Amino acid sequence: QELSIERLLEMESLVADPSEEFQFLRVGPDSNVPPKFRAPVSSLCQIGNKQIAALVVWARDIPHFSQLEMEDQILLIKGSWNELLLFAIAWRSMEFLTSPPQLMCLMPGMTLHRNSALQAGVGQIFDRVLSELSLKMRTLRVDQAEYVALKAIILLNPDVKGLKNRQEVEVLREKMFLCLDEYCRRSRSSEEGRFAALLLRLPALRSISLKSFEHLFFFHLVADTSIAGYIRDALRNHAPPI
Amino acid sequence: QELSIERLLEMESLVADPSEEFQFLRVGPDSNVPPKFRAPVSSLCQIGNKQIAALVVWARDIPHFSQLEMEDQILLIKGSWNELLLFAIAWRSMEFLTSPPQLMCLMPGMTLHRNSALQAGVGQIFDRVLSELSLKMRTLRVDQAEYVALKAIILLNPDVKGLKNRQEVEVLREKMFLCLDEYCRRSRSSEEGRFAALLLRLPALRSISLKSFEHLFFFHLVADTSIAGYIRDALRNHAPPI
Amino acid sequence: VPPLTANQKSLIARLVYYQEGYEQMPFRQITEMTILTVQLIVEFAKGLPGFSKISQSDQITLLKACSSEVMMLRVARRYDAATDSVLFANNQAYTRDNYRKAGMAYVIEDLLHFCRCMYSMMMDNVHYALLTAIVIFSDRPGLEQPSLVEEIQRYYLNTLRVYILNQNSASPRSAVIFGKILGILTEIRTLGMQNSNMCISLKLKNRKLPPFLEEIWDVA
Amino acid sequence: VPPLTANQKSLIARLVYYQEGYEQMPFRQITEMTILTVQLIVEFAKGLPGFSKISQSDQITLLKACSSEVMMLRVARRYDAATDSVLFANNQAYTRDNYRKAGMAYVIEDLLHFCRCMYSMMMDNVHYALLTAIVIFSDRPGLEQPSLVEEIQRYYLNTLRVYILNQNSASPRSAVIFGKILGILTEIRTLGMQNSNMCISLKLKNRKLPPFLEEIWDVA
Ligand SMILES: C/C=C/CC/C=C/CC/C=C/CCCCCCC(=O)OC[C@H](COP(=O)(O)OCCN)OC(=O)CCCCCCC/C=C/C/C=C\CCC
Ligand SMILES: C/C=C/CC/C=C/CC/C=C/CCCCCCC(=O)OC[C@H](COP(=O)(O)OCCN)OC(=O)CCCCCCC/C=C/C/C=C\CCC
Ligand SMILES: Cc1nc(-c2ccccc2Cl)n(NC(=O)c2ccc3c(c2C)OCCO3)c1C(C)C
Ligand SMILES: Cc1nc(-c2ccccc2Cl)n(NC(=O)c2ccc3c(c2C)OCCO3)c1C(C)C
Repeated sequence: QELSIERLLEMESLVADPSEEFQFLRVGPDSNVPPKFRAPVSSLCQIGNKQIAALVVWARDIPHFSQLEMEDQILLIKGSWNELLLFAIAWRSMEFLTSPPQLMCLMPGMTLHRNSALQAGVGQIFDRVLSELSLKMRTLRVDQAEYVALKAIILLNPDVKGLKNRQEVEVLREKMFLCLDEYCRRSRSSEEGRFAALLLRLPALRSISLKSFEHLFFFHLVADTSIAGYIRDALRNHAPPI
Repeated sequence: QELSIERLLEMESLVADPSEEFQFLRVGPDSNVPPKFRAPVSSLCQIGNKQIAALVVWARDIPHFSQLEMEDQILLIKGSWNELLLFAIAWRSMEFLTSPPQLMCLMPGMTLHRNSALQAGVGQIFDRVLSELSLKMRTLRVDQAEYVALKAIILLNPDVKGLKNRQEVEVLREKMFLCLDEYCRRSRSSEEGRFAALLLRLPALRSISLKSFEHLFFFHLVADTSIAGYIRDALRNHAPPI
Repeated sequence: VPPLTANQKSLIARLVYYQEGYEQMPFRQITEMTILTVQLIVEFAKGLPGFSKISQSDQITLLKACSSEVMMLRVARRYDAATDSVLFANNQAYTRDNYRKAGMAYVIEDLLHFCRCMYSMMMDNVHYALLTAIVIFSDRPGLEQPSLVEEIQRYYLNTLRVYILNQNSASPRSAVIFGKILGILTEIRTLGMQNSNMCISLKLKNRKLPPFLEEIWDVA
Repeated sequence: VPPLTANQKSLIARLVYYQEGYEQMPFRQITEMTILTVQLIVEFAKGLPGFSKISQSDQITLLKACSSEVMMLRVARRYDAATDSVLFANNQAYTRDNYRKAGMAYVIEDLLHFCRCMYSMMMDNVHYALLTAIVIFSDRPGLEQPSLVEEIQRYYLNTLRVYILNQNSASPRSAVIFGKILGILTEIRTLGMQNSNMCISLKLKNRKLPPFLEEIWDVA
């Protein structure tokens, strides 16, 4: 009802308050991450942790989101935070395009170089992110409006196993489809097959996201046991953007 | 007496323990760093803070360093930590060379892109670091042995205003000159004027370092008031490398 | 409400037609029945307008990657609401029991949830058929000619779109129906992975995977 | 112990010779005396073998940047240990008092410390002269031909090196003596900055800096 691309677009502009640290990602005791690299790895976790918090705060102020049952608000963020980081990395990484791409932007004034990815053994995923997501989005020439819409759609996933009110999550995702479709036919008008072209990035985002967890779990970086808990507190205690 | 390039070279290999966080750098209350950039800026401070701690631990185990008066151990690290970060950034940045250089490596698997520097208004300093230090060192073809020696020489600066035992700091820096000179004439042998060519980077490192403080202080990122204190505790409490 | 071009209608007809003709100790069963259907899938795929325009190694790239995903669709497509389970002409192979007698029973819940979720969408055999095609022509890693495949895929994509638009009088809900269908492409990916993970498990638990699957779903 | 080539000895002689011929309300004084010496420095520089080989704008680049640094050397060079202060033929300009009557008294301690530190090195007029040259031919930002300047500088660098080696019979301590001298190049940089900072201060406190300095030490 109030959920719209125009609204999501202005939220995108708000800034998360001094990220009340939550250990979603961290290098812990007995890790297979060689000694000389924990410091770096750990600082990258530090960063993601910050992004996740900003993400948890974004989801909260999303029209009707907080009107959802708390159990669901949790499960939803819980199931999509990873894909949302990657999607954001890929959006942010487009500026550094143009041999395959060599720079991935994890945050403003911060980029991962392909070679670091190679040494890390994460070469493929690094490349999939930059071509399947970043390059394709540049080619597809996807704008911010479509970018926010897709975020909302990724978030509001009613297929999330465990929700107590699937219908409520559906009405919200469907309103998003309605919104995205309207945007495309009233602006991108000429471009046929666009609605599907955009939405076709989602399963791409999903495969990459899954491969990510393969690695994060392999190197014991995720605190799966505590994610839900962190989201629960973040939603309630964190401070609202600016 | 025990201070030698061979020894410094193996120390270089040891790893600082889970960096007991010390706020040397941080974005604090009322900062002129625009909102949408505090998060990033703050994470970079987070990183430097980690490097500084590793630096404080390096200085400690340096032959005879800890045999110095505590007041001096502090003043020395206090006066050279900034130049040592930059020197390390420049050493690390050589791998990304070859339009001017575009990548600065603040840490393994982490690079600053010139454009981020431009937007940050720190374009010149970013360029001086990559040419006056990084490029020149590649050209000069300076190896790790010379790299460690120079670090030691930068650290052991007897001109540091405030020391209570200048003579003790002198004997140590002079032993370093003796060491560096011996290394050059018993290895780099053919290369004449090398000893001075290496040492000529130091005043370059100094100017750049000073320009850095110009910016860090401008954006209220330094906790000058608390540096000494942090070094004092770090020396005593921190844990030894691996 | 732009009608379906005689070309698209022939395409729908063609697919709905061939789909029917491709319907259908413990672990021993499953592995075999899967092979049968995996063959029905490969045949349905090869007879798909556009499969030929594509390179030979790219066909293997698609058939290999879409095999498990489309397998998930097949099973899901036979979910009975009344008995809340999969009535796959019950070779007693894709039932909670056999999957238990076969060990891999944990996987059942994740599968059923998808069944429940897909069932609720209320898809035509047309919706379902176009989807199977669209799945097969998705951008998979290692395609020598991604641009081409994307071409082929877009033809099915647009057919599905027009079919829905006509079926709903250009109603706004069209994007909703069309949207949820493309949403399956995403959930289908996680299931495929889970399939892969199981294979990797049999590997470090040394289980017998008939060379057919051993090849189609890799081993390295 | 490779002796000084007749070419280097003539160079030392030349420099030591010209250095002697260039020896030497409150704020009003300083600013003027500085100008005089800054002129002596510019003249010493121009008569330096190699200054000509360099571009015209690069000369201005060097003279502008080395001016304050070499100024620091001049003052420091006249530090009296007994009275622990600067006996610059005391125009009562470079004394704690005038610098106080001129406001900028805080700066005194930092200056003296350098004086104390430099004094302890015990430099020859040769050490000191070669150093002034070496300072002037240092790599400064904005040089059209850094490679060239570096050329010129290396000639003085090597002279200083050989002079020290001979003065010490190829003693190991040579690297120590040579090393500490190049160390001054670094401390000299911080002083230069501090000089710049003061200029910037007069700017936002609107003080009178004779156009001579206003230009040589910028204003923008
Ligand atoms: C010795 C250093 C070792 C480790 C690093 C220490 C942490 C301090 C941060 C230094 C990194 C700065 C560059 C990266 C910035 C990325 C953020 C960005 O794009 O900001 C734009 C924003 C537009 O604003 P907007 O337009 O208002 O305001 C623009 C005003 N310029 O800009 C800002 O918000 C300004 C941020 C100021 C950062 C301080 C620079 C400190 C320089 C230290 C020297 C080291 C070399 C440089 C590192 C790249
Ligand atoms: C969803 C992500 C959002 C934000 C980021 C989350 C923080 C997790 C860290 C991810 C960045 C990894 C790449 C950068 C590494 C830099 C360190 C490096 O060069 O290590 C070499 C070392 C040689 O070891 P050595 O030889 O033993 O062992 C080598 C074994 N490969 O390698 C290691 O120590 C391995 C470190 C493992 C990092 C986990 C990768 C997680 C991938 C997430 C997917 C996102 C795209 C990739 C980001 C670039
Ligand atoms: C020979 C074989 N045949 C199948 C299969 C059987 C029915 C539908 C789809 C597939 Cl892929 N599987 N897959 C599963 O048994 C299976 C089924 C459903 C799932 C699942 C797996 C691994 O993973 C979680 C989601 O649902 C296997 C191996 C992997 C044992
Ligand atoms: C006209 C003028 N002449 C000088 C000067 C006077 C004597 C030696 C060197 C210099 Cl650069 N200064 N410099 C200083 O007064 C000065 C002297 C010593 C210092 C210092 C400054 C700014 O900064 C800190 C280190 O020692 C000025 C301006 C800047 C007032």
